[PDB]
Amino acid sequence: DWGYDDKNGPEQWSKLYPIANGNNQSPVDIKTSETKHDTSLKPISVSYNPATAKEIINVGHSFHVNFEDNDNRSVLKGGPFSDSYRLFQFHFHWGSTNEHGSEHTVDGVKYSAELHVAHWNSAKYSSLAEAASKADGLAVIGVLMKVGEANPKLQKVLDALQAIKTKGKRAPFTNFDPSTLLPSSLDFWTYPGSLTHPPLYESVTWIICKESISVSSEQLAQFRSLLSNVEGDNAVPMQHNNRPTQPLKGRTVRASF
Amino acid sequence: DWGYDDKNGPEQWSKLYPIANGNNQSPVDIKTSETKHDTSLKPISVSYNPATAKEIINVGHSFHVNFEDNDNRSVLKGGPFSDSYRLFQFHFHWGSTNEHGSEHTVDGVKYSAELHVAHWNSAKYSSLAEAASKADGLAVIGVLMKVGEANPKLQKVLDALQAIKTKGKRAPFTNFDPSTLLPSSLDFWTYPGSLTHPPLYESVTWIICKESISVSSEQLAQFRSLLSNVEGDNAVPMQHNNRPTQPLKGRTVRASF
Ligand SMILES: [O][B]1([O])O[C][C]C2=[C][C]=C([N]C(=S)[N][C]C3=[C][C]=[C][C]=[C]3)[C]=C21
Ligand SMILES: [O][B]1([O])O[C][C]C2=[C][C]=C([N]C(=S)[N][C]C3=[C][C]=[C][C]=[C]3)[C]=C21
Ligand SMILES: [Zn+2]
Ligand SMILES: [Zn+2]
Repeated sequence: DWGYDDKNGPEQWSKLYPIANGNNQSPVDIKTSETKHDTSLKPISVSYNPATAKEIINVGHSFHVNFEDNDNRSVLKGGPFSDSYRLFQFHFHWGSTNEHGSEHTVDGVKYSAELHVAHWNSAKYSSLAEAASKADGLAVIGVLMKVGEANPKLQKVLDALQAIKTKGKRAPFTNFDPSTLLPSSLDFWTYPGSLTHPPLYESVTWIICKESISVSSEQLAQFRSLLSNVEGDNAVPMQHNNRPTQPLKGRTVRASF
Repeated sequence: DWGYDDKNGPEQWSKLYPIANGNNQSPVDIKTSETKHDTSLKPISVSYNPATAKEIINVGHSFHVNFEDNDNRSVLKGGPFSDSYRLFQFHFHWGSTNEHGSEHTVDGVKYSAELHVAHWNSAKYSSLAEAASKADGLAVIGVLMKVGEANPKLQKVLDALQAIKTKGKRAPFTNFDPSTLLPSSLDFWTYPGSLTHPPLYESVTWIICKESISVSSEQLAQFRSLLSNVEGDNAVPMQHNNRPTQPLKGRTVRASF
């Protein structure tokens, strides 16, 4: 139905998902000379319980690490939020080559990949399903991933991918605290935005970290060696899944710093 | 340089390696109706000592498993041979899809991949460096691989690929008997031929197995997820390394069966 090829990719998504041309679409270019430093922004607080880590899935366009979200063992607080948000998933976006692959850009600079750590508002809603399409329903941390030194913090994730090479495969994925993937400093930009693929809900408060994390060209090759086809079919490696930046349409990107 | 691209591939090899146009070039199409039964052909005897297994290396166009060749712990004889031939290497050839990856063809049928188990004449010569260019220097078993069920005999080889992802990377590879990769029956065809890539020496007596072995689509994808680039550079996956069949130029393909 949708993907990242010319026939089915980001420039055609509006045919099934009209919000694709909406006014709070993500990702965006962060122009640093136009960010408002906001004094009321408190530090970001993550407290993740590695026990909430549940499984790793191949979803054909990407792979997902999902978390038990039945209670408040793993939460994000602070920043612009009064509410606690419940960890439910992390995943990555990458590009065909190392020169692009991030979704978010900073001063028009494209990075090699992007981590998304996704949370839902359990103070206001009782489920992800209820939260997912509310303006205040999702909190997502974006981390820009800069091609360089191999990132050993990625290691448990990349070692698990051999178990889920083809679309539909899943394996348990336990005892993992995704805060171990976050940069050293949680200084951040925040703007009201969307999911970066279908269903593209304008439900996301973004926390884009100013600090990047490393990844080697060979760790990126591991992502791209993952297959979009089902077991038995001809291999179609997942070459890219990064959406181009979208118009800010008058939104303000606030800095914590 | 040489490779398998439109730039440096099999159709321009003759520029740097003029023997590419020779009269004993490999691979060839084996036409079952034209093969001659030779009553002098003995059964092929392989006995390989798993302790000769030394190392696995990414050589850019392929990966090689190399064996200690200082004695005759690991030998080929029988078939058309008066001499004993010392195991030194096995490796594979594959194609960009699963339909076309073998080098030899049988009645024009292309298989998905091909195993080469390479030996040098330790009766007439004292090293590989020496034997490599002698008409009677090399003996190579070629097994055709047919896409189908996962081949569990490939498991140790495929498990080792994660340690040699980029060109020049090598790792220990020990305690392996590659006769485990051969089909049950060692009924064969034999013809005089060449190395199937540069330096393309007409030094090879081929033993082409009548029986194929299996390989899965996902095992072939693991071959193709090896990188031809050096560490640090942008990932270039190894998509194919099979040479087109060459003119038979009046050679007789003998059958053991
Ligand atoms: O990169 B992204 O698109 O946008 C950024 C945040 C994000 C978070 C999670 C996910 N993962 C899934 S399964 N998305 C589907 C979904 C999510 C919620 C409700 C219905 C449906 C994707 C994204
Ligand atoms: O498929 B093939 O080309 O041709 C078929 C047999 C074969 C055997 C070994 C190898 N592997 C190497 S390292 N080849 C290089 C070489 C150079 C000089 C002397 C020896 C060997 C390759 C082949
Ligand atoms: Zn995402
Ligand atoms: Zn070969």
